[PDB]
Amino acid sequence: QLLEQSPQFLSIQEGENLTVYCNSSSVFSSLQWYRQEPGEGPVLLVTVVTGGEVKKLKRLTFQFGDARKDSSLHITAAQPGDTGLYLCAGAGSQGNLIFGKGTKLSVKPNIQNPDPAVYQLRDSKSSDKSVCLFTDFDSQTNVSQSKDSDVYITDKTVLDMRSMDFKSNSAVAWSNKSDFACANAFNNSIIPEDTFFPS
Amino acid sequence: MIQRTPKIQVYSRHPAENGKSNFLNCYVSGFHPSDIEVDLLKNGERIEKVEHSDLSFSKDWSFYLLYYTEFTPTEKDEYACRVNHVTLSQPKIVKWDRDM
Amino acid sequence: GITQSPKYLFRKEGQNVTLSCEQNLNHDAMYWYRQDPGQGLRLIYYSQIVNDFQKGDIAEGYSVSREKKESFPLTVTSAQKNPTAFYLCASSSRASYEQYFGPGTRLTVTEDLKNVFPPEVAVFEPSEAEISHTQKATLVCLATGFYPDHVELSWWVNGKEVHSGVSTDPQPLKEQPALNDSRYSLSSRLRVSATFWQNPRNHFRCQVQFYGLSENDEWTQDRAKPVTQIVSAEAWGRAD
Amino acid sequence: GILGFVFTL
Amino acid sequence: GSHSMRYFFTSVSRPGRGEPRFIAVGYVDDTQFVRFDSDAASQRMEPRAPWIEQEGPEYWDGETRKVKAHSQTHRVDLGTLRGYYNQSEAGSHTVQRMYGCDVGSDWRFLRGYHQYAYDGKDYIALKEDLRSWTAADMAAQTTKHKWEAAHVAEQLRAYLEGTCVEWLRRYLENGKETLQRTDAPKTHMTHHAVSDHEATLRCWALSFYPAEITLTWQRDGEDQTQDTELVETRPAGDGTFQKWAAVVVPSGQEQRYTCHVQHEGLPKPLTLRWEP
Repeated sequence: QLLEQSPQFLSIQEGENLTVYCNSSSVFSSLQWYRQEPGEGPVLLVTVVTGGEVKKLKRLTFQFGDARKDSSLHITAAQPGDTGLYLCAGAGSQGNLIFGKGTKLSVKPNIQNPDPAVYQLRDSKSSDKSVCLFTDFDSQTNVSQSKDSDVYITDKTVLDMRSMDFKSNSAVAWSNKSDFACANAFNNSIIPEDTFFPS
Repeated sequence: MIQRTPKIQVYSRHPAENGKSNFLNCYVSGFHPSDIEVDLLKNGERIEKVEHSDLSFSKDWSFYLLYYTEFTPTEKDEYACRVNHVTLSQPKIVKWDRDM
Repeated sequence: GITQSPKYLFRKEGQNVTLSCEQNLNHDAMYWYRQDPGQGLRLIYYSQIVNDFQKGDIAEGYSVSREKKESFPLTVTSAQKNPTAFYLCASSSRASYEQYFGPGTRLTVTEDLKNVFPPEVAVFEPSEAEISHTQKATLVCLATGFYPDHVELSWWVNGKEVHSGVSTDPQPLKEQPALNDSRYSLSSRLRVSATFWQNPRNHFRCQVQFYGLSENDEWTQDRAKPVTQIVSAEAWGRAD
Repeated sequence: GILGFVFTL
Repeated sequence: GSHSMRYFFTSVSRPGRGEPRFIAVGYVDDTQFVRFDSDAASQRMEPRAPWIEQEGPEYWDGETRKVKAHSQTHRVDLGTLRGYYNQSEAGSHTVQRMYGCDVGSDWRFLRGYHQYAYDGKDYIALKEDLRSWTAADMAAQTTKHKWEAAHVAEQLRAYLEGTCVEWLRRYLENGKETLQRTDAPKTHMTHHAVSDHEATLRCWALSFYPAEITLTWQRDGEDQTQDTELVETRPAGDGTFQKWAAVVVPSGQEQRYTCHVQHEGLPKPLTLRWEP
């Protein structure tokens, strides 16, 4: 027995509708779906049994193929709480579950007014010492990693100001190196031509 | 609790002929529980080279077994099966009838 | 429910260690999996019924037992030279039916206990340029120099924990990538309004819980022993 | 060949 | 003609403290081909026919592993049933289990089975639709509600219709020199007097394969069950079977009676009588 999942990766926008796939050559008597965040226990979402059955949970809609050889998972108006690894599994003849290798989903916020900028922040309880902050760019901008082993660049993360109803991407870079300037920190990535670099 | 006494039959593998090697069998069947004692006897005495089949059951759940030994029939020799079970008050003898 | 403890475990190379798994769900079957970073689940060993177990797909250098319905312990022996991983236990009512997973355990195996280090923690204040350009103010926390990467970061405003306006990096960075047991760095951001940051009555704090050495372990070094401990840094609002 | 999965009454 | 595969499991408890015993046997039609016994030395599934001996070590290791799992399941089941029925730990109790498949002349799926007994009597059975259960009483209703919620019937139906039928076709080809054979009975008649108005005739069938046979008495017209004593088909021990049918008739009319033999090894059904 073998289950194959497709696509391996999907990265889309807040409010999009999407479908992900699970396939076999052989028939399963019961099939499950799970959602996992990294460093955490997978959460069981559904068990399906009857060929052709449809089930709904929250924003999710699950379908079992009529011959019982495949299943699909559909999200309506996807939201950043849907981000994660989605795994299908089925009853095995030797007393276990057969697992697929998964589909990893990211759902991205819509940035209504992008304002790409790099700023410098000072250490609070210290002289010297500082970080560089690339913030307010759109969700299609790629942040590369450094050509230097002496410079540290993070991936981007998303932050949510819930009472003001506002979201933003940011990356962080720092170094001990003595010539290091926020002006040249992000030189390795494709960066917006109109990025604000304070005078 | 549903108990059942064994059916008992004694016979030979091939038609009996005098001085020709052969096998003596005791078929026990239709009994419950499975605990059962079976001896084959020659002129009233236990035969000590007896084998049996693996424990199996019928459509209706009752048990069956085949006990057997190699033998050579003669004119004066008498043969039998001796059986005990939880449903019997004392063991029970059935005799080999050579037209059978 | 189904429980694993502890959340984080840490050992020297060559040391046999046993991981716990208990459930009072009344289930007959139990399963163990290992998972590497950005990878899928891999079946190690399983048990369809009390007093019986059987091998999964990657069983070499591990063992199990099942003397009781409630419990299914896993021993990582001087296994393969691949023991560092995320370990997950699961249970089902009968074998082949839907599984319920425990919360998980992170195990890290080290070359040497002299490689263990606690984090240092620093807060960086919001730039002036951001404030006038956006009327917003982003603080950044850095935790650096820790091994193993077994940490939990939180932000505190006026004595209370916050989750609004926060994002923490999903994974740490290795400081020396060429080195097998490299130390790690991690960043977080907190973003407030400019009027909130300019209030000198507002107090902000970055806190990191580290999991490190025990009272069992020796320490014969000249530096303080890298035990489980909390490390903080703070700031107060500033007017203009 | 016999069943590869088992279950209690 | 038609063919079948069956497995039979017996599990028995003892007083105390004393450990329970477990036996499993397997059959293709009427020919036993494997066994397992918890009281025996090997602790392995073992061969009982010469054609199964041509399976290699992967086959033997997999049957052994699967049967030990079976055996620990029914160990738990014995304690569960003594709880459902409010019994004590001083007695001896019995659970039995049978499952398997039938095929036709074409060697294609025909029927499937999976059922249990406790202390002699029916406990729970899968129906012929392979979708629903028959529970015999209040305790077995608890077993039914538990197997419905965990979807046991759906996984069993896949085995019985597919896997089971594939093992059987493989065994029929490998065992062709003996499994495919059909042996016609060698027949005869015996006569003993009891008194002066009645005497016993007895119709004999020997050395046939398979076990399935019909022996019926008639006089002028058709069937009668008046002292029509018949004994259960019994094994000869060399892989063939034997049977007899006997009636006690009014002495003098010992020529109006005819014995009838129906077997699939016979080109044409047999009618025979006693000659003076």
